Amino acid sequence: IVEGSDAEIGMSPWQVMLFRKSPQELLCGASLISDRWVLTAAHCLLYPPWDKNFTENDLLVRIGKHSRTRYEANIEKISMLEKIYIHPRYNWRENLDRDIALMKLKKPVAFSDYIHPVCLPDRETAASLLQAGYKGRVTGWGNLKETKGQPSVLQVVNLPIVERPVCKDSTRIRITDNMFCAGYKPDEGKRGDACEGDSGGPFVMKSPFNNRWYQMGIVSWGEGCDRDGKYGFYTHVFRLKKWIQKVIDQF
Amino acid sequence: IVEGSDAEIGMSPWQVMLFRKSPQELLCGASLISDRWVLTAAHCLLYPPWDKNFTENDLLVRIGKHSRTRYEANIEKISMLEKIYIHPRYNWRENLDRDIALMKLKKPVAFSDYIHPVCLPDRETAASLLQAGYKGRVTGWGNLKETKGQPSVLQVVNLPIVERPVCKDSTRIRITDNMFCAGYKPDEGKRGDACEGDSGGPFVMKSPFNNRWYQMGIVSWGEGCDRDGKYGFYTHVFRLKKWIQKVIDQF
Amino acid sequence: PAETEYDSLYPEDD
Amino acid sequence: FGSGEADCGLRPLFEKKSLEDKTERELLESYID
Amino acid sequence: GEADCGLRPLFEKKSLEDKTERELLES
Ligand SMILES: *[C@@H]1O[C@H](CO)[C@@H](O)[C@H](O)[C@H]1NC(C)=O
Ligand code: NA
Ligand code: NA
Repeated sequence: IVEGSDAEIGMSPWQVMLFRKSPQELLCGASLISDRWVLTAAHCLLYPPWDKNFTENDLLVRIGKHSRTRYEANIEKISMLEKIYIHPRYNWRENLDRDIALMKLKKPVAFSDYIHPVCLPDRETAASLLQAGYKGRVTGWGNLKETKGQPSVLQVVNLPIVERPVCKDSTRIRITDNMFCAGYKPDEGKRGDACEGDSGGPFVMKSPFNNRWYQMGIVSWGEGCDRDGKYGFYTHVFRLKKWIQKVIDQF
Repeated sequence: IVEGSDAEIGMSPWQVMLFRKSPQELLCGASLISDRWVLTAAHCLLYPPWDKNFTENDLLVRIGKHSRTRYEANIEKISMLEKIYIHPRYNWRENLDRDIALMKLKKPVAFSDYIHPVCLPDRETAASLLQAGYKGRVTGWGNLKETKGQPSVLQVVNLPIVERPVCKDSTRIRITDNMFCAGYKPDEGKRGDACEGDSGGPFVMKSPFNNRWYQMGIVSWGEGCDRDGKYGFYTHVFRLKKWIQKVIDQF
Repeated sequence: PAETEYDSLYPEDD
Repeated sequence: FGSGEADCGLRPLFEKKSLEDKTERELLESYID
Repeated sequence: GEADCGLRPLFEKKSLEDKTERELLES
């Protein structure tokens, strides 16, 4: 995360780290939505242009972590993947539209002070909170800049949702209704963005109606990290919620 | 072109500008290889992710230009496209492999002091000049930086070819043998790169064996413009020469 | 920018 | 059959303890200025 | 013999060099 700041302990208990087993490597961010399910971007599991094509066994996740340069014993938990579910309409052969995926854990992780599920947006939350100017929070362990350069503690930054027309004119890349963008405009004085290693992580919002945290997006893509005139794009979680619920109910 | 410099008059007589007719817009660079043929990158003519899918009539080319902020009367020439030829195995879905295209002109352009064809490499030129360290020349009217910002006079910069291993490790993007990369390494003192607007333009080298200019590359892609640790990628023209010759001979 | 309309999974509209 | 679990979104070390984190106020203030 | 390709009318053809070609030759 570029231009972010250290996160407080227990500030994002649903944060999940997706690791490639060997060579050991932090691949993406992810979120805990239940004791057996983890949400993340599909391009993190399947993206041939980067010769990225993972199967359950190549991967692993760590939950409840705060600092990489330390093993928080009895705190952090590791979980193996039982099954990967990539959104059916996700087509890497273009746009990265519907960039969402689920991961069923082999064994249910135990909730605690540092590990806790986040909520999926109900229609009210989406209707009222998904508006230009409203800020959401992006968290992760990705790079600190577009160039060590890797944080030791979970990073966090708050960014404003941008008007669709501004997102549209900010890139030659065709964008869809399943994506929304966030970031400060050039000359808003403020900066901050997600960077390589943050993809798949959550973009959350705190409901002022019931004080609960809701995941509205999933860090999906961008052209560079924190460049003026450019914005980060996120998977519109609400629009794809029926698929999420389908998978969890049916399995 | 980033960190380049103004070009001398008649320095690159094979330079070609590819324009979208309406809205009038400089789309890419291109090169003159004969009085009826122009070479350029395929992604400049066909690239759906940018909703780019042109037909002969949408386009036009200007040859013999030096400065945009001026109409060099009786100097510059305009030519309509008769037919576009994209390489049959061109891959836009993955890594822009075989990013090459040919454009046959409706009418033969008249050569002059400012309009002159560049040579295509023979096996000897490619075998001896395509070495890591050896420098080539990239020219175009693209952006002056990854952020007016658009030059008035044709820009030129010389870049050294880079070892395949450095290229390969410089990006998560899988590269193929149909592309080579170029650019100074972080901390070499020098800089320079092609930027949005230079794509399709030529990467040339001057043979020390017959003092003729040979186009070894076609500006293809990169991650940003002139970033440390990153290099620009070019379509290996020699490897694809048989297709070029096939098209021109057969039509 | 976002809507409260869901992305379709089909073929089988209104 | 599920829009965020029963206890979802309520952080054990924060909402649950009537405590706030250093920046949640910034978000709250962005809801129509 | 490749036609006249690669020989610029205002440089090679006039025994003249541009300001940066030596940089290429030296590499
Ligand atoms: C994913 O890669 C595996 C392992 O390299 C290969 O066997 C398989 O063909 C790939 N998946 C598909 C069907 O694209
Ligand atoms: Na930005
Ligand atoms: Na560079």
